[PDB]
Amino acid sequence: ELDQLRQEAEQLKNQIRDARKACADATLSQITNNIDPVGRIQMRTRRTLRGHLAKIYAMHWGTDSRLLVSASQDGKLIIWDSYTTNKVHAIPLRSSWVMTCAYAPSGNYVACGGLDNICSIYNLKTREGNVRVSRELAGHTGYLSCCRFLDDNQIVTSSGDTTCALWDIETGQQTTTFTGHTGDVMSLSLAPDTRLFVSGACDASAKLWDVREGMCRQTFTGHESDINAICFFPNGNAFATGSDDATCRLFDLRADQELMTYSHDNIICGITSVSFSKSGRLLLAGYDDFNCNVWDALKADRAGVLAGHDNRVSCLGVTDDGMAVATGSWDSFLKIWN
Amino acid sequence: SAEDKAAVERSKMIEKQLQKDKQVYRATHRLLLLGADNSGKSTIVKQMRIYTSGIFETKFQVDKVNFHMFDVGAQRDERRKWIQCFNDVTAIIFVVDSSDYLQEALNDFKSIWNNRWLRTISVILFLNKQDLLAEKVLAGKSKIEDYFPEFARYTTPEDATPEPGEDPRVTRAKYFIRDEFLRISTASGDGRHYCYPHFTCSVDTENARRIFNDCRDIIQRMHLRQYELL
Amino acid sequence: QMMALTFITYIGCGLSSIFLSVTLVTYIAFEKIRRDYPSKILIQLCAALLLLNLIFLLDSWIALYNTRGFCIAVAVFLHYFLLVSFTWMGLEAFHMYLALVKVFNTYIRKYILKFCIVGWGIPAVVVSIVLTISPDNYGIDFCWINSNVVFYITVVGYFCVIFLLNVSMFIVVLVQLCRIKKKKQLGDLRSIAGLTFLLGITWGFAFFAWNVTFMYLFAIFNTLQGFFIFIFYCAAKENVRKQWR
Amino acid sequence: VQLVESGGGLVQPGRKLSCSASGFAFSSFGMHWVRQAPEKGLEWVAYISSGSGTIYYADTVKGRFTISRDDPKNTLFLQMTSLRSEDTAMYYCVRSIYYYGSSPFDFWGQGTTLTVDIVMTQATSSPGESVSISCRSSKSLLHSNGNTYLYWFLQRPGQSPQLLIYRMSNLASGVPDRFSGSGSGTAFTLTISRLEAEDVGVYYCMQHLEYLTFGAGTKL
Amino acid sequence: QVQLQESGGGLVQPGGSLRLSCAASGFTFSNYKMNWVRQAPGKGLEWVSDISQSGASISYTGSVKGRFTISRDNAKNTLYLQMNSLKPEDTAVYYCARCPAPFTRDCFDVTSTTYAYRGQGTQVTV
Amino acid sequence: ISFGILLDLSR
Amino acid sequence: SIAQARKLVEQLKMEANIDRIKVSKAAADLMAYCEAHAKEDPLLTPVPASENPFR
Repeated sequence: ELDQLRQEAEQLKNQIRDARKACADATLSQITNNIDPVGRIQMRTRRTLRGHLAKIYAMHWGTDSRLLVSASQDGKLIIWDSYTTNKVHAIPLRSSWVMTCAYAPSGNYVACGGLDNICSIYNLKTREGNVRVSRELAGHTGYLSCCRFLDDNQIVTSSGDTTCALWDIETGQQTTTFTGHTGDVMSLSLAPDTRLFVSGACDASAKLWDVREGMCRQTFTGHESDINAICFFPNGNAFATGSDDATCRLFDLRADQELMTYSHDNIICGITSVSFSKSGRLLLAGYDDFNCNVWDALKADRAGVLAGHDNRVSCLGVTDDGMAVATGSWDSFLKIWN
Repeated sequence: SAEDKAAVERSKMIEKQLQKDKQVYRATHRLLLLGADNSGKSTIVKQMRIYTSGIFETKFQVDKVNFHMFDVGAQRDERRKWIQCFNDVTAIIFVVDSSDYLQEALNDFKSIWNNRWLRTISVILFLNKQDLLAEKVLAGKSKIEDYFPEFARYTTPEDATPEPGEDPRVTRAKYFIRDEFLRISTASGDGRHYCYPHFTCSVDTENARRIFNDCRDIIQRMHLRQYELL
Repeated sequence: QMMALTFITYIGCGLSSIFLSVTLVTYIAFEKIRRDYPSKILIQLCAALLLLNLIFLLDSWIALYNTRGFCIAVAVFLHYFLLVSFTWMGLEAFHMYLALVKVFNTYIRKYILKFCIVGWGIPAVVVSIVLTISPDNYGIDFCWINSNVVFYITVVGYFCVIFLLNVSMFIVVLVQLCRIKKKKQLGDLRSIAGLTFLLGITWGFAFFAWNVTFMYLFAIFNTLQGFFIFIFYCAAKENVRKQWR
Repeated sequence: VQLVESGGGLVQPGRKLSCSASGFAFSSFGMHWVRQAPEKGLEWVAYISSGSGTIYYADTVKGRFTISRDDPKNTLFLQMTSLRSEDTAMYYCVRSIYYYGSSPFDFWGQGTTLTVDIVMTQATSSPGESVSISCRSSKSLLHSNGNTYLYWFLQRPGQSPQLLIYRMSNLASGVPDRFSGSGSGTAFTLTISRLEAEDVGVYYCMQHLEYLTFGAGTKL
Repeated sequence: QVQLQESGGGLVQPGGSLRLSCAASGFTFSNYKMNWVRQAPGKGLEWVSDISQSGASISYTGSVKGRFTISRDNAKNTLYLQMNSLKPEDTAVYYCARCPAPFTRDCFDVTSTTYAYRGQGTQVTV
Repeated sequence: ISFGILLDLSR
Repeated sequence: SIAQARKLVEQLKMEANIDRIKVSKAAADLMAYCEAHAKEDPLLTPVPASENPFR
């Protein structure tokens, strides 16, 4: 019977709700008040990455923190040597609409995923000079919205069909499928302990999944709209999501509930992108009002304004040494921020 | 350095290639084909191609002008997040089964028209299966007054263009569905973006022309908005 | 009659220079305005107008204290800048050709710079072929072309060409907005009123003055053409005011 | 990826060298010409860039050598007007590409036996022993970008050399993990953790601050 | 957590009066546009009505354009749907299709077969 | 002088 | 669908079975990680151009 299991699920959701309430003896906004703020950060543009043809819908940085992959909706994937503003490996795509790109932690591989239901993996460091196809990771019934490379031969891909998928790039078939969500799934991030990832979707619930165990560990229903943005806290023990509701929220992993809200009454525009600069003392939440707002994620106030775009910021990422912030936007440009 | 110099020159090379592909991007006018899994969304593809993949690129060159038209099949029924990938297109071709009763397509049009990112994107609107509409409202088996009570107080407008040999009830019905879409069109986006309602069948070969003659006015309208002339 | 008329040109061009230097600053420094080609072509048209007004006024400051070496340069820079203003309005109408008549395939690789080599380069080479046949074409109350034949062939005939492609395109934009408003679905004076100055349609007020009141209308409108571009194309667009505040 | 060139042959003292390439996108590669004289360390000749943009020479072959590509036909020519006694050398084209983390000079052409600045000098003219190969520069090679530009090369007796270490931040693809480069700006030591069979070759070094000396090499 | 508990439905005669409440939890109800969408047997999801964040912008489907009325209290965190007269053909379950984004006038995906922000459904049987 | 020196149609 | 309900309740049964640390001891790790990485953060203080590779 459908209704008795539905009522059991609602009662168990209430059990999770008052278990989260029972472990919320004092919230993080209450206990972090003696610490001084960072202040008005006059973070500015260092590098303006011009040359993308259409709206830059996603990007990723690297562990070398000098090369960044950027996917814009023209049908071109551009690696950017950010220290010298060089267009490394701009390559024509099978699909004009690419919605995501990741950069391999070693640096060999990138992941063109978009409308085509294909995460085509492209090997940058080939003996060839054209960045040829490793293989097209096909098999999804929804748009590829985010990807994150586990290793050279292993990737998790966020897809717009309620399913994430851990793949196997040496074989081309899905190693495991993460089917717990009810809405199409936008955003992805891997922890420093890379075997444990977290993924946000359009049902206001980001879930923490296991790569090796293969399915869901934790569920977070703290938002109230469609999660475009997710990233771990840089210890791999918490994670922040941003959505369409003009309210970023930071969740824990050792706790099952929300740590903080990030919502200025003046922000009536949603969030597309978040990233972290080796610390949760500073969180970047690219918004829909064409500029990025820096929230101090221990005092929940607007620490900074990145007003350097004439269109919406669709992808913001911090270098893995914390050096820079590249915000690619719908103006076809990435601004690099320090 | 010199590998910094050679990397800057290689990047100049990348751009040289980006400009040669920006010739075939900026002179290419992107179309987003949408429907409600009942219109002639597929047969339009099967007629202007001859003149598990989630996007279909159809490359048709009309009046020696290239057009990439993007059919969204093999995607899920949720729209709101892959629709944001198409706010730099020239047009969204909303194809509607004007004979199938329609309001679901009217809410789809309400969503596309009043999307915060597509509010600069003007919709080419294809009232397709006008032959099925003509064999539906002349038969009288299914009426629109049941599905729309403002059709009872609707009269055909004086700027309407009826076909030679077309029945007045067919013209009144088809322009009522057009005016149903233009209640949405003339509500939020007045001159920012402007709808293009025309009438389509599965037989007419004028569809690529009707796309060209509309996208002409579309990019003229955004060019005039660039001077704020609209 | 003479001195009152010249008064508007000075006051008009003073106000135009004051409200056009700030226009060039708020366009070059604020990058977000010049994403589209009409803003960039309008920046280089406003640069043509600023270096027409400032040199034009300058050509009048050294009119009282005239040195032959200086007159020829000022007369030529006033001629060069008059023809780059005319050629940028002709290329403005040609941008409206590639945007509104030859509507598709509007991309040309480095469009603004290949319009820079025509809007400035073609006036540079026609001033150069004025100079290679006679350097005495510039000199003398004010330093203008002192060669009636050259003036007609280079200033006027050339201006007429810029006018016979400018009112061949002004009527195109007016009939396109007429088509737009006549396509009434379910049954702006500032825009056209700034378009008549940005394409130099009032620069053809000298044709109707070929009469004494059209001298006043011609001078009054072209001395404030940059001012009207500021108040109809810089102060009127909401994105420029958004970058201002 | 394969490079083969047919240019070299008998030539009276006082010819074009097509370097037909295959297996890669030739239009995007810096293509060098490097000539090693018989019983001598390879010396660099010329370099044409990706898309034929920037062209450099060894400041001794500028007035008499010229280089060009043909990219749809996927080949390259080195037109060589004057041949003195210096050019009695076997020519090799090192394939190379320049970006961050790139591998320039990784694969070299098979060769054409032709018969008619910063100065690198090695510390040695000529099992499993952990040997360190030394190399000396005339100036500091640590640039302000953070990359110390030296390129190591291992040549078997009788086939083309290959890249060992690029810029001493990472190692190449075809090299094993036994090689490790280190240096401070003048002294430059490449160490082998486990010397193996077929690892015997001549060791060259290169700088990329300015334009490209190699050194005589260390035979093993 | 977005939970949309509908109240109402049950066995009534065609033409009767039946308010259709919707207890909304987990979101600020005043900041969101709201929808009502039905699922009839043998059909897909079919939209009923859309109302804005305020009470100004109100739209209906033409099946219920004359016979349905919709109310909304922002302070009570509850969506309402007062049904005046019922036809036989809407013998469905009304899913409160909450709108995907706030402060926006477009309501995508409320008629999707698997959409997130709908209720658990109450069958309005006539 | 006035602006109308430039385009003196008759001159 | 009832199969989606069975899958959701089987996933959701272990969701309450996890060990959740209270915020005063789980979000105190965030202070522990930020104060261990405040000096290693290159974007809190304005980093001068000598070791900043971006201008």
